[PDB]
Amino acid sequence: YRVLFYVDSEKLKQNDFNSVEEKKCKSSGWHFVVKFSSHGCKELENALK
Amino acid sequence: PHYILNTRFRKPYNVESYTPQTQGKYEFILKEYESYSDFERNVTEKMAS
Repeated sequence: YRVLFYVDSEKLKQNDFNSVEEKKCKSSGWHFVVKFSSHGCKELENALK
Repeated sequence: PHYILNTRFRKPYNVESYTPQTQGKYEFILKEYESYSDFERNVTEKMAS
């Protein structure tokens, strides 16, 4: 009474998470001979999963 | 006389020998396999002037 068993269990799990966030704000104002106003806004968002 | 499993049998004139043989072998091959994949990409951009 011979027997012959073989079990080869394999489990692999990989997870990657990346997030990028960038924001820039600039404003300039000059009043003297003539009033001057300047505004600048920049926003960047990047996410990888 | 001919005995097979406590039962009296008859051997005909053409049959040379009819003997029960055990001769047992079974094979059982099971397969299991899974594959996962995920992807995500967030993109956001803002500009103001």
